[PDB]
Amino acid sequence: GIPADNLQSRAKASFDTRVAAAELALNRGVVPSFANGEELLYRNPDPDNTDPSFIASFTKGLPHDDNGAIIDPDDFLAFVRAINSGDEKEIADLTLGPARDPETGLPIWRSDLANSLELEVRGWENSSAGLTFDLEGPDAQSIAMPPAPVLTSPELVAEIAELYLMALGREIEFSEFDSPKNAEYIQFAIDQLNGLEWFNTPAKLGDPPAEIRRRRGEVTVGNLFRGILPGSEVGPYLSQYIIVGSKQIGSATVGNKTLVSPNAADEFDGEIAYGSITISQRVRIATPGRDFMTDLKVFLDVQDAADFRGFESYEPGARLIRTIRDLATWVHFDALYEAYLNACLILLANGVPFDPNLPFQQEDKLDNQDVFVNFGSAHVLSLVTEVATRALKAVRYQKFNIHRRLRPEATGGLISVNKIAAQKGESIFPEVDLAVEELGDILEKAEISNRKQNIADGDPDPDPSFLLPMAFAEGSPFHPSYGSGHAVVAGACVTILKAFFDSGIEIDQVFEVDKDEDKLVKSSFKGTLTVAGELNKLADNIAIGRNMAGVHYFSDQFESLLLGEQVAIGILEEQSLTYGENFFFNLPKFDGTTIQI
Amino acid sequence: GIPADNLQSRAKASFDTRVAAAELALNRGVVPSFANGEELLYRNPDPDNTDPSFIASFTKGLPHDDNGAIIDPDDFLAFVRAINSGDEKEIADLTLGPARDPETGLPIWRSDLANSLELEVRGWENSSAGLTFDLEGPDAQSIAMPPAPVLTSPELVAEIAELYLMALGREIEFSEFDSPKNAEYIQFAIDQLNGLEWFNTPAKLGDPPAEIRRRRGEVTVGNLFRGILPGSEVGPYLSQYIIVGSKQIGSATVGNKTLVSPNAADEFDGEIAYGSITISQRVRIATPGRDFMTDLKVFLDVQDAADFRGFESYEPGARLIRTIRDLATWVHFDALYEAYLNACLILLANGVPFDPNLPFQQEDKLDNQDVFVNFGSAHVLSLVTEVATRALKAVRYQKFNIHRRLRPEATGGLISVNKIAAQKGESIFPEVDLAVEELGDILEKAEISNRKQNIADGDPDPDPSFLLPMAFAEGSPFHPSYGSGHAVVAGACVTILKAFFDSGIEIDQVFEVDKDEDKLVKSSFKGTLTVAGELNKLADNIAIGRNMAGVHYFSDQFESLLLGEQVAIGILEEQSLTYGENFFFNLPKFDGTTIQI
Amino acid sequence: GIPADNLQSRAKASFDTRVAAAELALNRGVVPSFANGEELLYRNPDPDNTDPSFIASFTKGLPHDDNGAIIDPDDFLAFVRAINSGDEKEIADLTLGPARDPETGLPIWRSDLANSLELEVRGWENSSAGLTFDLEGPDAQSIAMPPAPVLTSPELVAEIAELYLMALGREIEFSEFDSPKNAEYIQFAIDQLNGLEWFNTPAKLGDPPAEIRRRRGEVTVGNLFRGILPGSEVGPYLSQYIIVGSKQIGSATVGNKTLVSPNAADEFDGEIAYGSITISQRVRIATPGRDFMTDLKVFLDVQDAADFRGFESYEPGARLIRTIRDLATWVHFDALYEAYLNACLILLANGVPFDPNLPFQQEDKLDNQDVFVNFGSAHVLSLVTEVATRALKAVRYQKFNIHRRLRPEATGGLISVNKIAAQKGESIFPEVDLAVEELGDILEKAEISNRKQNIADGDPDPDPSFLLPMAFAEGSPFHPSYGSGHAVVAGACVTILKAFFDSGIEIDQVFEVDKDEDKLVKSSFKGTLTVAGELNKLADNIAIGRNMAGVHYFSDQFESLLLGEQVAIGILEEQSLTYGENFFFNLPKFDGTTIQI
Amino acid sequence: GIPADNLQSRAKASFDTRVAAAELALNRGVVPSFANGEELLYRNPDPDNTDPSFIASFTKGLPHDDNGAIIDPDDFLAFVRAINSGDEKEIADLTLGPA
Amino acid sequence: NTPAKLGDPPAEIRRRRGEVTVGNLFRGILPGSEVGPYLSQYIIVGSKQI
Ligand SMILES: [Ca+2]
Ligand SMILES: [Ca+2]
Ligand SMILES: [Ca+2]
Ligand SMILES: [Cl-]
Ligand SMILES: [Cl-]
Ligand SMILES: [Cl-]
Ligand SMILES: [Cl-]
Ligand SMILES: [Cl-]
Ligand SMILES: [Cl-]
Ligand SMILES: [Cl-]
Ligand SMILES: [Cl-]
Ligand SMILES: [Cl-]
Ligand SMILES: [Cl-]
Ligand SMILES: [Cl-]
Ligand SMILES: [Cl-]
Ligand SMILES: [Cl-]
Ligand SMILES: [Cl-]
Ligand code: NA
Ligand code: NA
Ligand code: NA
Ligand code: NA
Ligand code: NA
Repeated sequence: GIPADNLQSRAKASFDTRVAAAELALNRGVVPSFANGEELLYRNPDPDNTDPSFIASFTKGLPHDDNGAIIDPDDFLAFVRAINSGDEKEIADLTLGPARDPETGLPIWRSDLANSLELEVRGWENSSAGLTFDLEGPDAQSIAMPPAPVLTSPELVAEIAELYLMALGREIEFSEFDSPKNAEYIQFAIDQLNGLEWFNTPAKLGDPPAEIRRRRGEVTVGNLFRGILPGSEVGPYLSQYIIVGSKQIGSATVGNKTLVSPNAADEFDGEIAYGSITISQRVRIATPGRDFMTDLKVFLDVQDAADFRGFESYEPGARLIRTIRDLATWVHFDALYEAYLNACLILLANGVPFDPNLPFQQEDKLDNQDVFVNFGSAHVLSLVTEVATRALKAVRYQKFNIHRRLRPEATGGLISVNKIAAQKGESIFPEVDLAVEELGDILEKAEISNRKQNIADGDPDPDPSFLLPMAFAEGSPFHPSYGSGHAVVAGACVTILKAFFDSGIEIDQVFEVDKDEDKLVKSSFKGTLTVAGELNKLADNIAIGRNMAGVHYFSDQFESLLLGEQVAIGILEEQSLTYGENFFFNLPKFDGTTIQI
Repeated sequence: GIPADNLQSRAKASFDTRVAAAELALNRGVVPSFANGEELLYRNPDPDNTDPSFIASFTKGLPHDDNGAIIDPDDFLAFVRAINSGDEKEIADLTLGPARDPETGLPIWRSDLANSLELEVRGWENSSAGLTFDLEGPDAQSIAMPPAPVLTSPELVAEIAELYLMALGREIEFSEFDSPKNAEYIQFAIDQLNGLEWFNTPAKLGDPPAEIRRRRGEVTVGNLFRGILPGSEVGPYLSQYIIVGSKQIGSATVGNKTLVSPNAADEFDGEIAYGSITISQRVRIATPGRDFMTDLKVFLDVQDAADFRGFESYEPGARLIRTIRDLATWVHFDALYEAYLNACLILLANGVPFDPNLPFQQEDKLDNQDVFVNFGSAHVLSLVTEVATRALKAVRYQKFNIHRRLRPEATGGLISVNKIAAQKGESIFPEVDLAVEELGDILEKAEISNRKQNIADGDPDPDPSFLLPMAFAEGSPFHPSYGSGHAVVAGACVTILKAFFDSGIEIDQVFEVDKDEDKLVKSSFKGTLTVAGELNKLADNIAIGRNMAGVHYFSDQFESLLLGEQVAIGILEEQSLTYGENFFFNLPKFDGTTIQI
Repeated sequence: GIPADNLQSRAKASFDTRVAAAELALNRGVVPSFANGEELLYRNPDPDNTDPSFIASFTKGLPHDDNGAIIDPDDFLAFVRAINSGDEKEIADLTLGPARDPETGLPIWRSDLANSLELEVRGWENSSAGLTFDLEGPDAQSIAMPPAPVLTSPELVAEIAELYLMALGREIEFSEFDSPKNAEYIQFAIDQLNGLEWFNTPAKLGDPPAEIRRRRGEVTVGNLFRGILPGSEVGPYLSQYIIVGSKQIGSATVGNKTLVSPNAADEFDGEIAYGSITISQRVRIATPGRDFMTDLKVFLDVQDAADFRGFESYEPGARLIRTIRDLATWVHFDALYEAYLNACLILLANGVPFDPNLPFQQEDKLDNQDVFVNFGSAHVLSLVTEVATRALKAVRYQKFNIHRRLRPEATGGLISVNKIAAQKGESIFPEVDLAVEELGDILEKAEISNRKQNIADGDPDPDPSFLLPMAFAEGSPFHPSYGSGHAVVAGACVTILKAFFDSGIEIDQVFEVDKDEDKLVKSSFKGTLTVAGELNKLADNIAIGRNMAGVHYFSDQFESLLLGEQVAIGILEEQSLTYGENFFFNLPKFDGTTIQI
Repeated sequence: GIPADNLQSRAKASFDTRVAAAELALNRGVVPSFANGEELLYRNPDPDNTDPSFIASFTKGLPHDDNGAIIDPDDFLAFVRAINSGDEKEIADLTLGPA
Repeated sequence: NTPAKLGDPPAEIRRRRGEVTVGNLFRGILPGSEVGPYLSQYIIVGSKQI
């Protein structure tokens, strides 16, 4: 008899399809995640004491001493148990914030400011989201990020140096990186980073492969404060998709006739056609030169959960992203998929073709089929947004269940406390001795900057402070540094977009923001940009924006981007079982190879 | 021994969780979908001929005769086979468009306009997306929409009357429905609809339950052209969420201190804070009074696949939705989830609380836990968008595999052809005799309107035409009328938003668009609106926008809303197996009851 | 990844719970049941004959000869096949009752009385209920009762002696066991039983363990006619729960105030508060001194199925159980769970605490939770009643499918026939020679008693008769002797009650029935009774009541009590899988150990 | 050969009978229960307040104000969570009665 | 005093009551409840006796 398949009911075929995708995900196997060894390494220096200090772990929210070290190690150990359990009662039983007044229940802050504002505590954001399952994509716990840099490492000294340079450079305009007025600061930054072993010496055979891949070499004005995704280092700093608007309604080709929108110029003035309404690319303007958490008492209050969220001031109006601070403001409040949805809307409005390995992409006189629900605009619009939460569950697992890495502000706190103590011949937080020893010039500029801030904030003669100035009044979100929610979603979202569009398409005209006015100008770049390159650059812009704000390190961002890419790839693979058509997505990966799914 | 559960590996628990969700969906069972009987009822009037005419089926794209009937019944029968197979080759083998010129290869159109533009054909949009499976939610084919109204029915006569009144009312401003200058037309509309049995007589015992649920009673200015979801018929016609902006960055409460955004007024001028950038509620302005497909030859060309997409003209600028035509323009190009994403961004910017039955919604001093990835803003932002494509697969099944209902333009074409023939004592399309008999007054106004359009379009002495004027040059999308992509997505997305937010929260200040200027004014409405009511009203606005454009009937939209609600509910139910927390979504459904999931 | 459990649908969790309980019951394994070997041992004495006689088997209903032996061995063999099949046709095909008159179909009885009453036959009661499955608890056939005593054994001689002593003692008042007027009879009973090997010699090493456990030693006035459950032999003969009433509605503590029912005295006058109505403990009064089946022809008619049910006479009114006969009347008609439901209502009305290892039993200011549905009154009220039918299926299996032991009346029949024949130098039923030889004094008293009865019943000069006088006109129910429906339900029901209540609670005031009036008097008992002890005593009272009626032997009752306890324990164990709470039942068993379930 | 059934042990037949009853109950399928919409409809009339009032819900035992409305909406929300969890500790943590 | 209307929930239609009379006042709607005396025989009568 002739070999055959058999039909079954639609309902069984649907069930079996979903089981087959679960089976595909199971059959990928799982990998463990390794932490960097710091959490039980560093010990309380107190002679009669057998506790870890937890100084290199995220402990924002647990009560800290005057040096920024947690007072009671049980508070961190309890937090770790609650992270692994997820039980709401156990979470509500944790200690959060500083000692409260017995009679009134008020938290007593260190700073006059926090007490005068009557601040309450804020709590951890989804400390057990890494336990949540998902109906699609790699399970949160199936994949890994590699160990984070340790405080004593050349990589960390380079990372924190870079963050102080970004902080002190917040008022520099992207379009003026190479301008004479900025030469002194830009060259100082370049030379300082080039003076560090991470950047000036290559990895050596036998180093961890993750280090080899993410290690950077010579700093130049062309790569200063940029990411390393392919495409990020070519052409202007900002992705086209974060400054240009799009083709507008009314511009169209109808057979042999070209119509021109009466609003066509809006494309070049930062308006994205968003259906029949618009999105403006112009960002709100945080007050220039105002940074936060430059005073130790206010800093410690923030470390003790004081809720400063919403305290920033702004200038009137909005402009195309102009300064480093403006990129920090952009990433303070974005929906995590916002940048990529906006890019997707630009690509759609501009008529950029879909990946030509999808079905039905020919002229309809040939294929009799146009695309929308599947393989067209509605499809990509859902898929680019849906991956974000799947990527976030995986990065929460790394953040809280695995690595619990301290945020940059906390590292700056260690550096400041150490240096102040060393000036009195005392050793506090010797773990950051190398950073203190090597970043003297950068720290002196931060001291001066901090003094000015602390005077402006109303302290006429402040104690010296070497804290990392924060762009945001509350500093980092209430969750660990490694990885990053922004960067994991960036990695997942631009993966979907590069796969779904023809992302080899070249950009026709390249723009930058004008040096003198709030407008676009034609770039002088001579070279070719592609859609994939500008999507990678967008991911790097959002991710590095967090670093420019003071809330992530380079390694957090790069490793998160890779994690997000894995999540998106797994979702595409599982979803491939649901379609009858013969097609695939061509995806150029961050590593320069292409996977066909 | 004490009864117990056992642990297993995380990977097996993830696999078993996905299988258990698939099992929950399979255990719901499936229901058949019934079509209204027309497809094989209406017969080619040719005496020597044993074929159906397919005149009440969607046949846009297949070659039609001078009366708008398909020329070869095999063309439709092959299209039905291609819809149920999905095979790309079989789709590419279909006949699409009319005979082509040997020398140029171009389609030979009927109209001078189409020929002068050298239009090509456009093809069906995802005619087999109803075959696609999904990793989550009810399978596309597991659920049903009820049979559509038949051409001979009181319901259809009422539906098509309403669509002509909307078309002829396209220049009326929402703000001025009750103004003296509009009283003659508004009263004509109300009186005409009240003269129809559907609206002036109740359903009778024994009628189909779906008819009983969707049947409308007495028309008034307060309900004219509105939907029937709860909340839609109270307060102003447009949902707050399609005209108001939101709170802006810089407005906040930090303990006992209030900060005010320097651009706080933008909230009342239609700007949604979209991260740190903005969305403008102002819609592009299609040329007032210009309608399309009012000439029979142009109409037939469109029925024969002529690609008029992109042909509209616009005035400069943008304004808050002002006229009926502006709501048609809004729905011409929206991403399908756009309205609901925008509402969600408003609710988030305004600080509207989440559903209090979610976990962690208390002050953090009580629960030690804030929300983002799960149970907070990132969660809803992905969930509201991801349901769209699942809802679209189900509605594509109903559109193409089940009901294949002709779009309103095609019904208007039958009416026009019938009436013109009857004036010459011939009977063509007796199926629409009742609509012709009953809508004389409306059709006379359409004739006058169509003559003016046809003169403007360059025909100095046009033949009489009773066609339904289209807001869009191409008329309907290239897919069947029943149900609607917009409406099914609206149903799924507002279901998610009502469940995820505390949607009992009351609206503080109610706005409308000013009668005289492009700005918001405080409404005189004196009752109470809720977030759930205004989300339902938003769904109805987008759904009826399609009707006002000429491309759906009332029944298409209402039954699609219900289908979308079922898709979203199923997704929530299946996803409930992935969380460890003790919580549920409270969902007020379209029927007035609440489900807790 | 962290090891985890996964959720599944409620419906699957319910299914899996029920399967897990079936699996628990399966995994207990099963045990065989062994009969005592008599059924094929005793042979028809007729020289040319190769049939068993079946004289030690229950054959009530099959036609018997003049000596009480079945006429046709096929009738018993057919009955056994019908028992094991359960098929209704096969049961209806059996031979039941004596030969019928060919012309009228009437059964022709031996006795003038049965013929004058025109009695018809009664049939076997659920002869195949031991085939029935159950949704909960040990399957009927999974557990066993040990072989019954054989007719030739010292245990049986002791058993039947005791039953004749009870019969001849039916008018003795419990409260007067130790009274001078009864000394002669009471001492005769004590001395006669002490003259038998069963009671006066201990078991020997190597005897069956079941014999060792149920063997009794020295008879005393304190243990005469009592059971051997722990608690039965301490204090007054009758359980408090069969004579005392309860606290009444209106007696309550409300905060610091005590209210006293206007009906409080009813507690001491035998009224149980039964919700807002009452149960009276006072029993109907069967005519003193009237016994049944003392005439051989009437006896044989009863053995031949004559339906004498309902023939007893009563005196007016009702009284607290006073005499041995009154306990026999109590157990003639009780619902099988009645005694224990009544005890449960007493305990509830009196506020006896539930088992403190159940949840929510603390003051509600501590636990915020009171009990009713689960772990409270409604729970125990259903559970104590539901176990009865499960216990009855198991005892039916033993009764009919396994042991088929003759009822005491039939043994008395063998004894009478044997002794009458021996007086004429003939040997009939030599199997009961030992009982005849050893119980001469008891049999002479029965002869005299029987003569008086037979004279009163209208025979002026009766033949001598040594039959066991029956309390009930119909003698035993229509099913075998081993085990007992009453006793198996007693064992199951008091198991539930001891587990569910705090059954270590001590009784405050102990009562007995007054020697002179129908009322309670304070007992002279100096000692402590507990709830568990009085529940065991109640079980023994109901079980021995059947023996006092003439319808069971000691071994029937004790072994049935153990079987019932097993059934209840198995139900509790299986049900333990259905609850989420952390709790268990502490159960003091009949053997003096405690199981925690 | 003549089609037939086969016997099995009594213990397996009892097990299979209990499974078949569980299977009959599972094969009935399940239906959702819908509430009347009031719980999140009625709102605390306090203008500066974004809470439901729960006035049409059973709140006997939670502390009420002088009008019979619960004082703290978290008390009812916690009672709802305790109802759906069943956990004894969570139940014991609820607020029951007044100061 | 008004009947349910077409379109009302089926559960309302089933349980809705009409005109109140002395014969139905404070009674239920199960079949049998509205015929004969208000109290069931089973809550007032005793039984045949032993
Ligand atoms: Ca195509
Ligand atoms: Ca919270
Ligand atoms: Ca309690
Ligand atoms: Cl099916
Ligand atoms: Cl696989
Ligand atoms: Cl995040
Ligand atoms: Cl890969
Ligand atoms: Cl695993
Ligand atoms: Cl299920
Ligand atoms: Cl669609
Ligand atoms: Cl539902
Ligand atoms: Cl279920
Ligand atoms: Cl087991
Ligand atoms: Cl029985
Ligand atoms: Cl046991
Ligand atoms: Cl077995
Ligand atoms: Cl079944
Ligand atoms: Na767009
Ligand atoms: Na590409
Ligand atoms: Na709600
Ligand atoms: Na009681
Ligand atoms: Na006890």
